[PDB]
Order: sequence, then structure tokens, then C-alpha cells
Amino acid sequence: EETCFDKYTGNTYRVGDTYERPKDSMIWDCTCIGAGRGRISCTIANRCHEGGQSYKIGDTWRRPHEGGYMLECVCLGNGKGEWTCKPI
Amino acid sequence: KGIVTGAVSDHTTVEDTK
Repeated sequence: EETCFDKYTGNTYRVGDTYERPKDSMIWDCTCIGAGRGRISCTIANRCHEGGQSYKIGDTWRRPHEGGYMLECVCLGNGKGEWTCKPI
Repeated sequence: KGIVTGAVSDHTTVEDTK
């Protein structure tokens, strides 16, 4: 019967449920903790957010060097949403 | 040539919804 409600997903969760949440132009990994308070813990630490997009650990993507060559970027995570871009 | 590395601070949140 104990639930969390997430207005960003519009869904009701049980204790221990995990889900993805859209917020602040990023995707968060959230967990319904409950604690009698609908408590939710969410994080972006295990995803990368660059150039307005959201990436998972191991994803790579391309972007022009703001020039004028392409960069290849990779999502590392390392507990702080770390990503790196270098010329290819 | 440039290299760029990004990360996030304040990356983990807790809120109550009930």
C-alpha cells in the first residue's frame, strides 16, 4: 500500500521500484524509498548529459569542435556523470 | 587540438512526495 508518486513521470511506485525520470532536461535514475513519506532518491551520476542529450555508460557520440573538426565523445560515468570528447 | 571533459555536481537528490 505504501507508494511514491513522481509528478515528472505521472506514475505511482511501490517501495524498491526503479524508474527513469525526465527533469531539468536530463534523465534521472530514481528509486522509490518510501519511508512513510513517498521518499524518492534520484541520480544522474551514472549517465552522461552533453549537448542536450542523455547518454548511458559506454555510449559514444559525435559533435563538431565548437572549429573545426569532429569530436568523438564517450560516456564514462565514474560516479559523477563523467564524459570526455577528443578530436577524431 | 582541444579536448573537453564534463561531469556533474549535486548529481543525487532525495525528495518526499507524500
